[PDB]
Formats: sequence, structure tokens, C-alpha cells
Amino acid sequence: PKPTLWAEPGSVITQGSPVTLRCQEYRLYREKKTAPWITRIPQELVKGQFPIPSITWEHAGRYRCYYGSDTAGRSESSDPLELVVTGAYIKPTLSAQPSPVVNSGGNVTLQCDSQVAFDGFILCKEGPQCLNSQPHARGSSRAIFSVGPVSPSRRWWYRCYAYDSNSPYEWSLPSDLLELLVLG
Amino acid sequence: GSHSMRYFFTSVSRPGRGEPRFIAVGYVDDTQFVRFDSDAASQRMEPRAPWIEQEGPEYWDGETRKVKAHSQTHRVDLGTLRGYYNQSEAGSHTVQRMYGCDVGSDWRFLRGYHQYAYDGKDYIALKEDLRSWTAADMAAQTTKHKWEAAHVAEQLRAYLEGTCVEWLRRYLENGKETLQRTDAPKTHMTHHAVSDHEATLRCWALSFYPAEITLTWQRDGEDQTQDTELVETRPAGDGTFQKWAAVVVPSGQEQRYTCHVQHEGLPKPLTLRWEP
Amino acid sequence: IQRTPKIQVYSRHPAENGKSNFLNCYVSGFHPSDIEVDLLKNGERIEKVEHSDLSFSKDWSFYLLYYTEFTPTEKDEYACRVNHVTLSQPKIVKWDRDM
Amino acid sequence: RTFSPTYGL
Repeated sequence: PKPTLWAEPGSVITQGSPVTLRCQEYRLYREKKTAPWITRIPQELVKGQFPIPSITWEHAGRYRCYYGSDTAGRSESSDPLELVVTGAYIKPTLSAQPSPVVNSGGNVTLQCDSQVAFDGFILCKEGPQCLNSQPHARGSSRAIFSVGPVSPSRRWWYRCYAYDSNSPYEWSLPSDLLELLVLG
Repeated sequence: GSHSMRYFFTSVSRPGRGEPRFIAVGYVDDTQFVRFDSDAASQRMEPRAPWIEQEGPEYWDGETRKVKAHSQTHRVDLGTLRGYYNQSEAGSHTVQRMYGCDVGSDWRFLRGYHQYAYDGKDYIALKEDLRSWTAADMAAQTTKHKWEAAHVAEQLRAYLEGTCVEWLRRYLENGKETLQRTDAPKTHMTHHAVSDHEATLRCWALSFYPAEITLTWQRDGEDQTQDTELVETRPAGDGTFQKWAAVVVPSGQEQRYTCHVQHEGLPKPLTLRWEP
Repeated sequence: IQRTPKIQVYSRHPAENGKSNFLNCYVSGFHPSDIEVDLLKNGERIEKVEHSDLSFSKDWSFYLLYYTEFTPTEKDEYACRVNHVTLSQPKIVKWDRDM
Repeated sequence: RTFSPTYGL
């Protein structure tokens, strides 16, 4: 009977913040590489709680949960939880080109610049729904996102993150908030 | 086989805290033999291999002279480059330089090179003819024209094909035991459970020299290129190197996998079978 | 353009509890060259750690080996702590005998 | 042996 794996408050957590993986005899593991922090948790919580006092790069990755042991046994593997740690690197800067002032119905081009060499970029709306992108050219450390059409009815507030594609769960501290000023 | 001598120079400005930190190191192949650090009390080019300690007081006086002269040159280059890119005085900046000579199997000159960087990016490179320059950007084309008119490449060529290879050969002979002989990789495999249906097979190569090596995982003879995690080859600290390659496999299928090791020190390429 | 360091923490020789060895922290691929690297023992800075002479790779990024003599045990937790301008705060990487 | 001549950028 296939269980469900979630995190609280969520699955994208800043360095040094608390997070608890929950699923509903449990067994939590991480894909591709073992996660020792799981083994140092008391059994009182195991049966379905896995708390992390302050997250770091060590915790980042793709986890699945299940129960039983092939002769009990084997509840189907849960859907993957992708536990992302942000704030590992210095922040990029986000800018609106040509301007953060946009006419209603218009589109605008967002530009995320990391002064640190990274090949992975993420744009998040508020303030979260996030889009992913390679750099705008070969080895540039700059991504370009197209956004809109915009409307004065709603907020259009963004931040961007940078990361290394060999470590896609470890992100740099978000940019400052960029607000679009939409003119009706 | 082939051999090389290379000298690496780094100069780092330190705003408000006196002169730039200058550091130079010399290598033959993957073995370091000299160094200079401007912050050391010594104030001299120092030996960093046993075979270079055969050189007398004149070597150490002259190399200390020359590397100090280069220190001074790159100190000025920092100021020059700061002007060329209209940068402020707040930040630290870095000039780097590399040059040296490759000899082929025969021990006769094969290649020469001579390049700079500024703040990480390429700046100017001597092209492979040893007679023209590749400017990376425009500002470097200034440097290109001056050095072309002053005949900088020529003399560079005379060192590259002269003193460079000739002293490489002397070092090769003087450090024979270290530089002409190899350490074969010591190899083994480890196994780590990820889950009840997946496991990591890791293939190790240790205590090898030189650094150049290829580690690959196969499944039933097929290369598993896309799924192999390779770490960067790393120094052990005793003149030898280390590397591993890993693959996640289904539990119960490990015997399908073989590790393959190519290295100069091995008479023939090595096949490691998880289950012989 | 700056570059954040890759960090590997490892032993010179295969780890054996009791057999003295060298604990290595190799930082590579970084830029600029200034970097703070400490080897830790149960979260405590080790004194008199040595390092190689600053050098660099094809792409001009730097590498350094930091190292100290050590004796692995069952109980003692070894780590390498790295700080650099590309990082928010110090990154701690624990010594894993497997990697 | 290092290269003897000077010549800045």
C-alpha cells in the first residue's frame, strides 16, 4: 500500500533552518547516495517522522520512503521528495530588460546574473512557482527568462537562484526581490 | 614517454595591506620541484624535491634573483591591468602566468606555451608557432603589438627550445627514480547499499603516478558512461594520486559489472570483475 | 568571474583504526585564490595543519591540498571546513572513509 | 630554470 512522503514546512529550505520529513515499520533512504543522518534518529519518531534541526548541504537530495522488507513486505516506493537546500552560495542579481516598468498585456525579459560560475538557473514567482534554465550562452553564468503577458490586477514578483547541475539540490541564496511595475 | 616542465605564477593584490602576494611553483610532469612565496621569511626560491637539492648555491641565488624580478613585473602588471579595465581600488585582483616546454618520446622539443590570465579569464597566449600571439580580448592586443615590436616571442622561443628542454633533460636524469619510473595503480572495489533494490559499486585506483588515468564501469561488456560518477583525480600528498568511479546498480546484478583501468604504469589495461 | 571550490576529504592511505595516516582536504576549481581551510576533529580546529604551494589548472582555477597526520578511530569525527568569497558561510564536509 | 627576461603587459 503506497505511502506518501512530504516535508514541513516545505521541501525548499534555507541553510540553518529546521525541516521534518514525514511519511505515512518505515524506512527512509536517499537516491544515488546514502544519507547517514537518517540512521542517527530515534525509533520513537521512526513510527513516521524524520526531523532535521538545521539543514545543510549534507541533507540535500532525492528521497523515497517505504515499509516492509521483501518478505512482509514491500509497500510500493513512495513518490520522490526533492529536498533542496538554498543559501549555500552568494546571491545572484535579477534584472528586468529593458525595464521593470511594463505595459499591461506586455511581456518582459528577466535576467539572472551570478558572479560565480554556475550552469544552472532558477526563476521563482513570489516573493513559490519556479522555472529552470541553462545559461543564455556557452559558459556565460547568465540566464534569461521570458515572462508575461502581465496585468495590473496581480503581483509579478520574482527572485532567482543559481546552482551547479552536478549538485542540483544545492542552490545559492536567492536574489533580491524584483517587482514588475505594471502600467494600466 | 612524453615529458614537460611548467612554471606557474600568481600575483594577488591586497588593497590597504601592502604589496601583492606573489607565489611561483615549478613542475616537471606531475612532480613539484621549486617554489617561491613572497610572504615567507626565506625570501628565496626553495627546493621541493630531493633531486633539485643537488643544485649548488649558484642555482639558488640566480633563481631567487629571477623570480624576484618576475614578482616585481607582475606587481606592475596588476596596476596596469586595473587601469585597462577601469576598475576601482576597493577590490582584490589576480594576475596569473604559465609557461613551459614539452618533449616527446625522443626527449627532443615537441611544444612550448606561454599564457597570462587576469581575474580568472584568459588574457594573452603565445600561439603554437612561438612567433605570434593570440590576444583573448582587445586590451590584450595592446600587449600583442608592443611584444611583437620588441621581439618578445623570439627570445621566448630561444628559452622554450633551449634552456627549457635542456634543463628538463638534466632534471629528468637527476631525478630519474622519481620522474622516469611509474607507480602502478593499486585497485579494488567496494559495495554500498542505497536501498533494498539498489547499491553503489565503487572502483578505486590508489598510489599511482603519473596522474593520467581512465576508470570505467561496464555492464555485460557495455560501457555505462552516462551513469558513472567520477571524482576528480586527487593528490595523496606522497607524490602519488587517487581516483574512483562509481555506479548505482540493481541489487542482485553486481556480477554483471566490471571496472576497467588504463594507466601508463600498467603493462596492459586492467579488467576488475566484481564477481570473478 | 569567480568559482566556488570543489572539496574532497580523504586519507592518504586506506583507513585502518589505529594505523597513523594523513587526513587530506583537497580544494580545487576555485577563484580567486584566497581561501580558509581548517581540518576539524569532533568540531574542534586542528593546530599546525600544513598545505601545498598555490598552483592552478588549465582553466586558471586554483588547487590546494591541506593535510595533517592523524590516527582514525571508531569514535572520532573528522571534517574539513572551507570558506571562500563564493560561499555564504563556512561549508563543513565530513570525512567519509568510503567517499 | 625559469626564463630570465622581464617585459610587462
